[PDB]
Amino acid sequence: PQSYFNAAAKRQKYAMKPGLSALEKNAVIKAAYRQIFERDITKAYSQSISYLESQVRNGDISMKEFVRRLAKSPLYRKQFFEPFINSRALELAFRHILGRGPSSREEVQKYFSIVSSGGLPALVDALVDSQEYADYFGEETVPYLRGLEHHHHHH
Repeated sequence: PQSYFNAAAKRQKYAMKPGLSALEKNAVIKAAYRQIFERDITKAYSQSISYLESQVRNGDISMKEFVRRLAKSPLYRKQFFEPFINSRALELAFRHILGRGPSSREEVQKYFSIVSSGGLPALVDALVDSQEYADYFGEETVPYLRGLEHHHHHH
């Protein structure tokens, strides 16, 4: 708070927006990994991570694609499906992408059909590319728990 004020703002929201320094962008990227994989991946987890890092640092790719790549990666595809089933992967995906679990029966069975046929990656595309969560929430906002998803398209 650069307006002469105590540290009341402890809940910070990361967003890929014009006006971010190197340290800021580093935290934004790392926070994304910490949210989707809900743990601190490092060392063994790199290379592709480092490559995605520089891409989003430049602002070359949208923060939305960064997220959809991670969730559609074999890592998430395995860790959240190998010791689970379609219905459980459904819950896990919803909780990570939308921040809300399947609430409505229609909702459950609707996306359950997607995760059963097209699979988890298809469920990812279905949830992430949702124009509702895209258009209304903004493309800059990092998807933290109870946060916002990113805007796809511009117009």
